Amino acid sequence: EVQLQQSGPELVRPGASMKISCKASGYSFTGYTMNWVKQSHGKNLEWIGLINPYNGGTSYNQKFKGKATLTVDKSSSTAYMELLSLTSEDSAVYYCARDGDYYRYGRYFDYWGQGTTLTVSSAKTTPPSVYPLAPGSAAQTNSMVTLGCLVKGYFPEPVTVTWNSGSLSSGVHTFPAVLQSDLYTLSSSVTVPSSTWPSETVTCNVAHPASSTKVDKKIVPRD
Amino acid sequence: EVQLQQSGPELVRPGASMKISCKASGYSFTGYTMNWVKQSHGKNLEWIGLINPYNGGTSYNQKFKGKATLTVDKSSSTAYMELLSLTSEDSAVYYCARDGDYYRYGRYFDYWGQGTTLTVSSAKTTPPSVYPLAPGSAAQTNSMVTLGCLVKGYFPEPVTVTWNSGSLSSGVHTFPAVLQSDLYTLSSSVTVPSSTWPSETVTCNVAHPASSTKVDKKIVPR
Amino acid sequence: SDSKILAHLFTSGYDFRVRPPTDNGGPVVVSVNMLLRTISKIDVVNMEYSAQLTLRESWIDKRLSYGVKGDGQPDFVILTVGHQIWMPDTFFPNEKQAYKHTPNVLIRIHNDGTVLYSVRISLVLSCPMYLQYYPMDVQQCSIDLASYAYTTKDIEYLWKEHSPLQLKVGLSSSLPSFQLTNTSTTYCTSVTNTGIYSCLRTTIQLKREFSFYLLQLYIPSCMLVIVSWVSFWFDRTAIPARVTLGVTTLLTMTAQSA
Amino acid sequence: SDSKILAHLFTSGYDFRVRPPTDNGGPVVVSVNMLLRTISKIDVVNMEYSAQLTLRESWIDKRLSYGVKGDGQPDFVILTVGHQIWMPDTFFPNEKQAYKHTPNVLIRIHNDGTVLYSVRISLVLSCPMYLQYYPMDVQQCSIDLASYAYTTKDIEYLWKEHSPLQLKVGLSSSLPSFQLTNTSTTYCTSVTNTGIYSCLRTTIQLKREFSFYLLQLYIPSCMLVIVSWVSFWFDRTAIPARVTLGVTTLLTMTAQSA
Amino acid sequence: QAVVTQESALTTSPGETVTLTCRSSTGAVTTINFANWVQEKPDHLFTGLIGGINNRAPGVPARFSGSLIGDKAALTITGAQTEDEAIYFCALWYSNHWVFGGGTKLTVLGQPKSSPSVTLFPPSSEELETNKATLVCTITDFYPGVVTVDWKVDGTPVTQGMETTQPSKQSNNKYMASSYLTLTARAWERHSSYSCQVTHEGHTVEKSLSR
Amino acid sequence: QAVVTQESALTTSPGETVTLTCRSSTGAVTTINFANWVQEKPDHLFTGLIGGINNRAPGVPARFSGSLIGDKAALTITGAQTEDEAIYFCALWYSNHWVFGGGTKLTVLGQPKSSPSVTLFPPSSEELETNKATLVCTITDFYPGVVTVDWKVDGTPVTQGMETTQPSKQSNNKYMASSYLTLTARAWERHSSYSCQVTHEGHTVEKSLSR
Ligand SMILES: *[C@@H]1O[C@H](CO)[C@@H](O)[C@H](O)[C@H]1NC(C)=O
Ligand SMILES: *[C@@H]1O[C@H](CO)[C@@H](O)[C@H](O)[C@H]1NC(C)=O
Repeated sequence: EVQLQQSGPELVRPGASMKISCKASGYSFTGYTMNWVKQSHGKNLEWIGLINPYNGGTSYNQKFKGKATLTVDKSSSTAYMELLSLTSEDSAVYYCARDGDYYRYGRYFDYWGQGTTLTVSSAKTTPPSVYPLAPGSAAQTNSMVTLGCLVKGYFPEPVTVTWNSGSLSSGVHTFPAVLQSDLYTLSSSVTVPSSTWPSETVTCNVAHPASSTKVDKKIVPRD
Repeated sequence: EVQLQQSGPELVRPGASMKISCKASGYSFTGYTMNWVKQSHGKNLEWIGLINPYNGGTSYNQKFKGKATLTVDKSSSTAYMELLSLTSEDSAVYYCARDGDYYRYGRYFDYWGQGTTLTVSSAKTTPPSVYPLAPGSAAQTNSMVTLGCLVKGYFPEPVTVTWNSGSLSSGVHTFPAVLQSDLYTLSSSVTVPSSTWPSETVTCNVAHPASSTKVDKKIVPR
Repeated sequence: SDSKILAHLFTSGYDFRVRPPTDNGGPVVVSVNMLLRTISKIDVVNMEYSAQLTLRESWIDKRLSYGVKGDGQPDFVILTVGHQIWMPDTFFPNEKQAYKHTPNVLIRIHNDGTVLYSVRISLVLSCPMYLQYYPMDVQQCSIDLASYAYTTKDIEYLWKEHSPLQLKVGLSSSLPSFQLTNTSTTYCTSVTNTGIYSCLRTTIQLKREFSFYLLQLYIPSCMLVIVSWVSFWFDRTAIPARVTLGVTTLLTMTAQSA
Repeated sequence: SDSKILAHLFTSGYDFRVRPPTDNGGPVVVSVNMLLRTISKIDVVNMEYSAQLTLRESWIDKRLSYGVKGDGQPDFVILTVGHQIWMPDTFFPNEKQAYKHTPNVLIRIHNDGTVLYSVRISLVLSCPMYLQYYPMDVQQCSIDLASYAYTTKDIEYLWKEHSPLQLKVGLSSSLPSFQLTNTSTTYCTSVTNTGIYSCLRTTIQLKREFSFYLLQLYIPSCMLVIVSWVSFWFDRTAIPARVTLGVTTLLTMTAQSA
Repeated sequence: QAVVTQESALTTSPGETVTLTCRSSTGAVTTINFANWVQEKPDHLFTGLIGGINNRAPGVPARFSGSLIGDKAALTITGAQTEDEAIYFCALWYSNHWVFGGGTKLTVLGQPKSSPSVTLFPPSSEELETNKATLVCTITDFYPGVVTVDWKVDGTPVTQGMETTQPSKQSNNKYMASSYLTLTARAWERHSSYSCQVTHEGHTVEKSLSR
Repeated sequence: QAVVTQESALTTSPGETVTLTCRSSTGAVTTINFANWVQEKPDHLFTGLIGGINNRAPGVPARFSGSLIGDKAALTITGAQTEDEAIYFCALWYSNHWVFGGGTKLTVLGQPKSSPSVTLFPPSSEELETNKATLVCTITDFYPGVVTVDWKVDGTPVTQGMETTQPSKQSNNKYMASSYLTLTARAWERHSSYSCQVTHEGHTVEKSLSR
């Protein structure tokens, strides 16, 4: 079989630059041309450009002229891509995609790499500010209760959310981290019977490995 | 020997379109070019166009530009001919005729197909109205008496005319129909002894397959 | 009346150096029909073969549209000598050892603006051959076709939808040393240092008649190896018998091999 | 809009016979990228070989600079027929037996004034070969490249910085009788009675497959020499045996050598 | 464009020589017209004869021969046979297309001529209630198969309102035909005497009827 | 330049036939667009399907097939499977470059559709002193992953100030997402009543909050 193993994710500051690798294996590398695709959060799948390992020629999208620089090393079967003048916008996931035809541009996509997550921000490291969330002015209790735990303002990702130190492994929801400007933020739900809670007590568990911070936050239903 | 078997006759309504086939057999099909000829009732033999089985190249009459579309399938040794925007005028008998020279246009006609009768009429199926025909009062006897039926206002062809359920088989003449107001009108007459008329009752058996009607009509002298 | 219509077209502001207009701003679609006249001189040594063909290109130049709907004017008008019409700068990438005559050219301008170009060319094309299997091999020679100056944004070739490649009546028989088994119309559009150029490749597959080479080469030696064996069925005492058999068979084989 | 920019450039006082300006008064730097399409007809006898290539030259002519910084105009503009641009009078010193076609040419004018020249040529080049070692030898053929009229003060060639020499996909396989081991881009600028002219030389190294020549020539005779020895293991009395063995082996060798 | 004119119909005896002509309206028939001759047997059977420059369809009798007598194309049958009795069509090449002519109806006597047997039939008493009247004149046993048909009511030859079928081969090779005259019911009772006038071989056979 | 429009998301049953479209903004999708189709499995896994003129990536099921229905590109899956549930991207060639589309989220139901369990949560007082108000509206356990979220907080028309997360799969194969709010602390007191409605399978479900 074939494989396109790319490099590991990178974290860098605006203004800097770095190079994403993409090793090929399983086919004659110099045969098939290579593509590069940008998957940004805000925008759809964007196309960067392409490169022919045998020719050595490249052709870039009009948008990425100067932003990207495709290269290649035949001896190691690897395509490369430099990204100069990195900013907050260029933060995305980048894939390398092979063409499907042998020593010719058939203009169709074959295999893709697993991708590489590029996080470019000028923000420092920041501990999680966890706030307890409970139902306020609820109309009725119906043999069930959903509770909340808002983890607001941390950098960089990820955080690991558990409830009561992994006591119950049933009905623990954890949402994707939708981020504001400069700050990252997520949340986490849990479902428990309404009679079990006033006796079992609750403790939200939020651990932040980037600052080695681990937080416990007991939810108070007094409102 | 060679053969050019065409498709069976077709009945379609104005505005529609259909394709007439012409299978070849007995020769290297891709060798000789093929013609197409229209035999209309009103006009003489008209020439549609020709097609080269090998090239796929074609040349049409100036009159038939857009009316006909010649094609060909080498794998089955068959020439085709589409006819778009069919009308009452295009109703005719169409033949395919081979050229006579091997892999070259020798400009001369070789073998013809049996043809294909294309009847394009805007008429719904109509049953035959049979009327008896006999001589007038006075001017009688003389030679053997000639009587006859008159099939009028039927559609579409054909109609089988027989007498006494197929007993009288001499002097039996069936004249071709001629369509008027888009409905066909045919007549058939027979001769019989004058001493056996009006004594023995003779009656024609008219049958119309599409109407599934089988009407008998006795002949009565005035 | 044809000379009056050709007059009306070029009396206007037509520039034959300017690429035809596209409603989308996209490339100019070029339909290609090819016709193989003759193939000869299949040089195994110099890696080349002489092929003669007829190329038909087709595109739409709205500038040349005279009748548009027409239906009251001739369907097409043959272009007379003296009028320049923009054409795809077609060239053959694999063409070699080639001198060009001139004329055998034909240009038709249909009323809608569709242009038909027909040309006769004799070409010598490089054909890398592989002779691992001799003489029972098979070679695949090609004719590549593309534009030189215009890239993929201005021009793109497409094989005609039906019978893109056509061959003369007896082409399979015509060849001197090979037998043509297969034909193939594919694309060979590639990416070079100068850019991305659209390209068409027609391909023929030649394999040799095993029958000939069997009778001429293989069968004779089979008889010689069999002869070398009958000295085993002679006794040891008959020295003149087995010596002569052995040494002659070897001399014969050296000649056979020669 | 490209035709409007080409107009603005040549509407000025541009002389295609005049060497482009240099800020130092120095020579004109010419970058050279070469691409070997096909190689064939490696004539050992007439000391020549037919090679087909694509040459890419690049220099800076400040006169043709239209956009300069640009960034609001097309990066380069393809030169249409009818405009003369000064070019390096490039020639091949070792070229022989050559007739030139014409067109397969491409001229780009970048905004800064950088010109790209692309051309397809078929050349026959003299290649002195040395056959002391037969058939296990190795030859080195070259393609020399220089200006004819302009000396070292006006023009100087330099191989492109990266992949100066490029080869078609299967060139090593393409060759009929030799196998290409190595390629090399060097300089061959020399000093002649007329002056000092800058020069580029690309070089290919051809050596033959020992395998073939071993099976075809050497091994057969090894068997023959061995055969000549087995007459020693026969006694003296068997005159018909050793006479026939000796004379046949010699006849065979003469045929083998023939 | 142009029209090809052949003879209406010709008559010949077995073993004799007959010549069919083929006239062009544009001018003289040249070699570049490539005159073709096609034979139409009964029941719609066609076969080529002479064509091109000198070509002949395989299986064409020697008695058939092409030429250019005068300024028109010529099909000459030296030694006519009974089976050569058919309708002969000729076609001419005009630059890019074929143009047939009227076709000549050739008659080779297999038996002596017989006068047409004519019988006229009145409208039906039942059909008079449709407000339409149909007079029918059936012509049988005439040869050669050529017949003119004229209708006369109150001494006046009527043009519009009549049709006649094409002469058709019978069981005994004596051609047959029928001609119908359609009028209104009010017309049939308005006029008095009716007449069907048939003409064959220059002979005339009358057939009248009166209300 | 131009934009490629795909369907938002489509739903089909195992064993059935589904067709995804791909519309161009410049005009009709012709053969010179070289329509590609790429399948995005969860956890960022891509693989090509159909492309070029008729090409297919090695290992592409026969049930996948390309075409040009109407004037746009078409990916047709005849005999849908459970594992064909992913996001499908199509790309078009415009002269020199690739332009992707929005991507269609195809759902092959492995389980019967499930109603959303939406509940709203009021902003904790520990961040209102930060003068920031964050209302957390959690939506869990729905299938397929199609959820629209509008906010009738205060008055009924919603202008701006809200963010929602993409539907993330759970362990019991149901999908899950959340929609927050970005308003100041002043608005917490000035606004009368809060709302967080979510339409799923065309069935809307509202939630109320007043403080
Ligand atoms: C010939 O080519 C066609 C299309 O590539 C292929 O279907 C067929 O199997 C080929 N036959 C031979 C002789 O290889
Ligand atoms: C091939 O050329 C390279 C570059 O000069 C050189 O280093 C190497 O020695 C050469 N190889 C041979 C076969 O001598």
